[PDB]
Amino acid sequence: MIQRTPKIQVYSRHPAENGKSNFLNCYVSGFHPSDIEVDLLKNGERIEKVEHSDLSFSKDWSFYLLYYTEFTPTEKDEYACRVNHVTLSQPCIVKWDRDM
Amino acid sequence: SLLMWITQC
Amino acid sequence: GSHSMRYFFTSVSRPGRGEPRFIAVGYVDDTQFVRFDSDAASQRMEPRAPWIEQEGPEYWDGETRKVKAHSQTHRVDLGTLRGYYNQSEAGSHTVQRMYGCDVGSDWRFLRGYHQYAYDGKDYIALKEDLRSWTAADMAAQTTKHKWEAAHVAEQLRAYLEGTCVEWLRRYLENGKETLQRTDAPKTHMTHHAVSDHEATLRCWALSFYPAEITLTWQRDGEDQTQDTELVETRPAGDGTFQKWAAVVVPSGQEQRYTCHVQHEGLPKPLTLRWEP
Amino acid sequence: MGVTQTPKFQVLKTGQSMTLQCAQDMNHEYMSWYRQDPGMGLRLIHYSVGAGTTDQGEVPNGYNVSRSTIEDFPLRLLSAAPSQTSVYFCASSYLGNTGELFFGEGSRLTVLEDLKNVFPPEVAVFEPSEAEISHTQKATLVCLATGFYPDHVELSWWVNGKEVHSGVCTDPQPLKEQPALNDSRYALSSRLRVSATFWQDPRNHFRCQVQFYGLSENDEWTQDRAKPVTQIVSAEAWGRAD
Amino acid sequence: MKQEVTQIPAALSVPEGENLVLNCSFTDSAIYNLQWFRQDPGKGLTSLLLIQSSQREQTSGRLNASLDKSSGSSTLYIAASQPGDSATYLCAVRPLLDGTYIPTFGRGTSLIVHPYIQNPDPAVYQLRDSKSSDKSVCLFTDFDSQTNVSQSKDSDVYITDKCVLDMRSMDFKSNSAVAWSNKSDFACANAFNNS
Repeated sequence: MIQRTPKIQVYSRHPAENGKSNFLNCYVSGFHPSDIEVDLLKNGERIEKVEHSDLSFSKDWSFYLLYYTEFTPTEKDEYACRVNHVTLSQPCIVKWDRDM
Repeated sequence: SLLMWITQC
Repeated sequence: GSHSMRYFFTSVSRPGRGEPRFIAVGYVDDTQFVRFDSDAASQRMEPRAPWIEQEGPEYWDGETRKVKAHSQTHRVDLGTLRGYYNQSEAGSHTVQRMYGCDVGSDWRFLRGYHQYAYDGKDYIALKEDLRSWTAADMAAQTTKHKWEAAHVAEQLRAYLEGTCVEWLRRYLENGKETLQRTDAPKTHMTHHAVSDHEATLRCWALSFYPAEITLTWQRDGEDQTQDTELVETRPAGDGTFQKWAAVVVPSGQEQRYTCHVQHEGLPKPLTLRWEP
Repeated sequence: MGVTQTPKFQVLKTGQSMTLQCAQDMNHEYMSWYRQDPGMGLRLIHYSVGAGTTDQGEVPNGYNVSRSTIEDFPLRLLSAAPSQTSVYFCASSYLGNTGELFFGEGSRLTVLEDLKNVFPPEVAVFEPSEAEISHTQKATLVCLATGFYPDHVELSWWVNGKEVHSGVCTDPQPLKEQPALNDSRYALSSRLRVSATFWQDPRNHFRCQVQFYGLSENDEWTQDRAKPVTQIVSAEAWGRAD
Repeated sequence: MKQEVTQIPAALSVPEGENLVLNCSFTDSAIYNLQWFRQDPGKGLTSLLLIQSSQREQTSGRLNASLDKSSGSSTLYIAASQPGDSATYLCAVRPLLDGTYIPTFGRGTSLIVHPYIQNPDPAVYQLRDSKSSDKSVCLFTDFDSQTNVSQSKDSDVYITDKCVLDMRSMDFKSNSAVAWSNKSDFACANAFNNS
C-alpha cells in the first residue's frame, strides 16, 4: 500500500581498536512494513548469535531496529550487514568501516 | 502505566 | 529539562500463519522501560529498564492483563478495517497506535497524543489540544462516529492530562539515577587524505544522553553546509547515542573549518577544530 | 448480537464431569461465569480478557475454563459435588465503548447423590366455583403441579392452542412438601382468571402445561416406574354451560 | 482500599402509582461505568440503564438514573410505579484503573409494588378437580393489599403466598392465595383464617 525502503548504518558500540572485544551493530530504520531480514557477516559468512531490540516506530510511522553481536575487529577481517525487505528487489549489503 | 479501556474502530 | 512518556503498539495480520502478532513497548524520554510480545513464551509484560523493577506484583499483573486486552482489540480492528476498505482476506496488513504525554522542565503538562494508523498511513488522531478528532477518509469517519457516540475523546484527555502525567513523574523520581542523568558527548575529530587535492574531516559525538544534539560546521565563522554529510542519530546499544558530521575540504585549508556540538550535558557548547 | 448458553437445565450424579457452553457474536473481548444460589448474590468463578488468556474470580475451585477463540468461553465441572447445585450465568462485554455487561439466560444445575429421587410432576386443573361466578361474574381456574424433583419446571397457560399471559399469576417459587427433608419433592400453583361468560362457553379450551427437565438420554434407569426424562406434563379443562 | 457497592433501603414496599427512588453508592469513585439491572425469582437479569463516567444521566420510559461519580452515588427513579415493576433491582460498577476489569455488584433492593384493590370482596371458594372430583383446592381471593396471608401451621396443610393477576382487557387486577391438603378433617372454611 505505502511501503518505504530502510536506511542502514553498520558500526561499533565503542571506538574500534584491533584485538579488543567490542559489539558490531546494524541499525535499520525508516521502513514499512515491519517484516525485515537482517544478518551480520564476517568475511562473507553470516554470524550465528545475533540479537535485536524490541520493534518500535517513529513519528511518521516508519519502523526501527538494532541488530548487534560481540566481535573483535582486526586490520584484515571484513564485516558487513545484509538486509532484505519487501521494497528491496535485491538483498542490500553494507560494509563496516571503522571511521563511520 | 497503560490506558485500561480501548474502544474498537 | 523537558520529559515524556510514550507507548507504541504494532499489530500485524498473518492470514494462514495463525493469529495476528502483537508487540508493545513503553518509553520514558529515550529509555525503553517495558516490553510485550504475543509470540514470546512468558506471556508477561516484561521490564526493560532497572528502575521499573521496584513496582510490585500488582502492577505487573495489571499491566499484563491490560496489554492482553489491548491485543485482542487490535486483532478485531484488523478484521474490521479490512471490511471498511473491502480488502482481501489473504493480504497482510498493519495497525499501529501511539499515545502518551509531554511535560515541561517543571514537570507540568504541555501536550498529549493519541494517534492511529493503518498500513503506515494516518487513519484517525485526536487534535493537538485534545478536544476534537481528525479522520483521514470515509472509513475513519465511521470510526470517528463510533468513538464520539462512545465518548472516547473525554476518556483519553482524563488519562493524558492526569494518569499519564502522574505516572511519568513517578517514573522520573524512582529512576532518577538514570532518567534525570545528563551524559555529555565524548568528542573528537578524524582526518582522511581522500586524494591529490581533497581531504575529509569527521566530527564525532559518542556516549551522550538524551539523544537531542546538534552538529554543525562553519567556514570562517559562517555555517558551511556545502560538501558536508550529517548522519541520523543512532543508538550505541548501552543506553547512549552516537552521531557524526563530516566535511570534504580543499587540501591544506582544513584549519578554516570548525565543528560545533550543542547538547544538554554541555554547560557551554564545544567547538572542535583540526589540530594534527 | 447476543449471548447464548447451553444447556438451560441439567441433572448430574456426584462425580460426573460436565461442560457448559457460552457463545457470543459481538466481538466482546470480555467473557465470564457466575454462580448464584437461591436468594444469594452473584459470585465470579473465572473470566477472560481475550482469546489466549483466563483468570480466577471469587470461586475458581472445582471449575476450569478455556478461551481458544473470541466467540466461546466454556465452563467445566471436573467432578460434580452436591455443593455445586446452583444457577450459572455467563456474561460478556467490550473492554471499551460503554463497557456494558450482557447476561445469558442462565443454566440451572442440580447435583444429586442418588438419581432415584428424580420425579416428574403430576398436573391437575381445578374448575371455577359457581359461588365465585354468581358473586363476581368472573371465574378463576387453578393449576397444581405436584411431586416434582428437582425444581426444573416452566408452567404456562394455553387457551385455544395459543399461549396466554393476561389474567395469570404463578407462584414465584414452589414450596417443599417436606421442609425438613433434603431432596424433598415440590409443589407449584397457578391461577388463570377469565370472565364468567368466557368460562361458560363450551367451545373454549383451557390447558396448563408444565415443561419438566429431568434425566438425560444416557442416564441409567431400571426402576419400576417410567424414566423421569425431560417431558411436558399437562392437564386440561373445557368451558361448561351447566 | 477496594470497591464496595451499597444499596439502601434493602427492601421496599409501596402502593402503585407512587414515584420511587432507589439508591446505590460506592466507595471508589474511579469507575468506568455504572449499570442498573432487574431480576425476578428464578429468572435471569435484564439490564435497565447504563451510565458512563463522562455522562451523568440516562432515561428509558418511566425509568431514569443519574450518576454522581465524584460523590460515589447513583439514584434510580421510577415514575408511577406498577405491579409489573416488582423485582430485585441491582446496581454494578466497572473499575477505571485497577487493571482487573472485574465488576462489583451491590446486595440489591427488593421491590414490591402492590395493586390498589378498589372494591374488595374477600372470600374463600372451593374448586373441584376437572379430572375426578373428591380432590379439591381452596382459593382465597379479592382481598386488599393491606391483608397478610399467614403461611401454613400444619405439616399436612399447604398455603401459598399471595400473587397478583391482571385482567388487562377489562382494566382489573386482583390478589389471591391457594390452599390444599390430604387430611380427613380439612375443609376450606377453616383453611386460611390467619390463626
